[PDB]
Amino acid sequence: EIVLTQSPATLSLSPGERATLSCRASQSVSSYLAWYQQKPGQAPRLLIYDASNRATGIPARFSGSGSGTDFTLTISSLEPEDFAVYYCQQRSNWMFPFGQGTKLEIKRTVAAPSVFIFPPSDEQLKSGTASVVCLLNNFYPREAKVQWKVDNALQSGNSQESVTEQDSKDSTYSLSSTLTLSKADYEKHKVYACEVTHQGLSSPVTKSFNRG
Amino acid sequence: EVQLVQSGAEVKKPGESLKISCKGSGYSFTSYWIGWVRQMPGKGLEWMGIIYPSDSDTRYSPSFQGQVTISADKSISTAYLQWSSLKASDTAMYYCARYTNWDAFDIWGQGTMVTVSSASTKGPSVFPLAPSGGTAALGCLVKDYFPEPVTVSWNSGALTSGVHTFPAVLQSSGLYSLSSVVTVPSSSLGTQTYICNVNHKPSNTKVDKRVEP
Amino acid sequence: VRSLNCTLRDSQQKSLVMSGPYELKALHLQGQDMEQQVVFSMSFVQGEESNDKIPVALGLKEKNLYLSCVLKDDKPTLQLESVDPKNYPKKKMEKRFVFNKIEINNKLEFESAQFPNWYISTSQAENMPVFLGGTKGGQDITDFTMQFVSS
Repeated sequence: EIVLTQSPATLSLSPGERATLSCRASQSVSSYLAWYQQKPGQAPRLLIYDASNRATGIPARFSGSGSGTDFTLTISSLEPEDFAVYYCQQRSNWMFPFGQGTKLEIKRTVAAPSVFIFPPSDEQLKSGTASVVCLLNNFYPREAKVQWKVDNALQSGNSQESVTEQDSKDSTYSLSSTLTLSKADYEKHKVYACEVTHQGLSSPVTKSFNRG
Repeated sequence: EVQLVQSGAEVKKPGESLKISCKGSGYSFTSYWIGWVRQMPGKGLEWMGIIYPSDSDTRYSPSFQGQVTISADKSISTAYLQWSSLKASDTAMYYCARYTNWDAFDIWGQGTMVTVSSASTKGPSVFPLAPSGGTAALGCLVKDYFPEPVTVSWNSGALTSGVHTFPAVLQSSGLYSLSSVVTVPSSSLGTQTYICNVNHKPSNTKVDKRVEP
Repeated sequence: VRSLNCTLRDSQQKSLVMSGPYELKALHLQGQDMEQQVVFSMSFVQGEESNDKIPVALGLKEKNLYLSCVLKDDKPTLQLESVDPKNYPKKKMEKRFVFNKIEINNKLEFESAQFPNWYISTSQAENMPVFLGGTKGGQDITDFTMQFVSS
């Protein structure tokens, strides 16, 4: 039935700052609009009901306003627990559409990652596989390019990355990139290198090792 | 305290039937509508359907009509969501929530994770990420396990500062893999013993791996 | 307490349906689509009673949901309210649930007992909410007919 459009997709701000989130309905309906907060790893919870009423136990810094099709959620001064995903919802007869959500992320000063490379263990090699792990630790912003080089040749398709959620104490991210090779392919080459490009580094940084 | 408590995480194979539950407490369950909401990994919330427990009056979203069955046993304050034939695309967190005359879901269940995959259960293989500035990094690679989750602690939970346990990544094989790392003073490598404790409840596997330089 | 199962239609023969879980809407239904209409359990409750004014409560049949009148945004408003099934229906219903069923010619009006001269109303337009209106005889419709349903 109706569509709810939220903006921005990601709102980056610091604790102490004012946040304004938007939700726009494709059509105007008579049902009451609600806002939900979903903290990382937790279930959603009701924040605001009928566009401007705080749900039970919701702090005063949260307020809501709007009418017709345009709705707004405001946090007067952000607290670290407020960095979460926010969704709007408004019933359309018997259908219940949700907005696509807005992620509220902590903006902090730029921090270059500490880069470490780990060769495969001899125990893993014995089983016929070699996993080479590259660690990018405590960096900000989240955007980072990690390129694998084996004997100075660029690799593609043979690696996978994983990124942590923003740290609760220092607001940085950490990232792992794992290159997987067979034991035979691993022993055919000598130099294994992980090259990192990030805003905090003046030039890309490489961590490498010579097999054995 | 008003609350909704859901049944535990499920791991199934495509084609299998499944029924998950949502138990109400601290209020008259019979008197409020209960909704079901799906959240696929990394995606937003999608309403599936709603039921009035008093007379089991049920309404479904057109995207879920005929694909799932919502039911309720008001005698034990429980609402259910069931599939006769699971798909791999049904892999999602499912929430139940109480709907009120304020047109809002005021109380939510904790969620039930449903993982649908043709893979069978398997404990991880744990390998060291050996330590090679004043700071050194070390860790454990927890590879080829199924299903989620694994927990990783360091030195039986006594080492927590500087620990990062990455979210698992599903490999092409249908098995998961992750690393858990910790940064420590490089001067402590000769003094301190570092052991990662890996627990995989689905396979009752518990591995303590000593990571040496 | 004595109760009767029934349906209501406004004077333009619009039927009442559940719009969502806590609101009703009025629309022209005929044939098989009439099965969508809401069935009420009308209870005969305690209250000031006159010859053409009878106090009633309007619950949804087999549901612990009742129509009630409350101030919302400083305005008398009609809502559907959840109640504890152990305690309802009862003869001594709280005033927010009481309506004075009034006979007007061959029709019925339902005045809020809490808010004098506020009535259960429908709009002339299709698919609009049932609401509480402070006018009777304007564009908004305040008169209905009642159809009896089997026990």
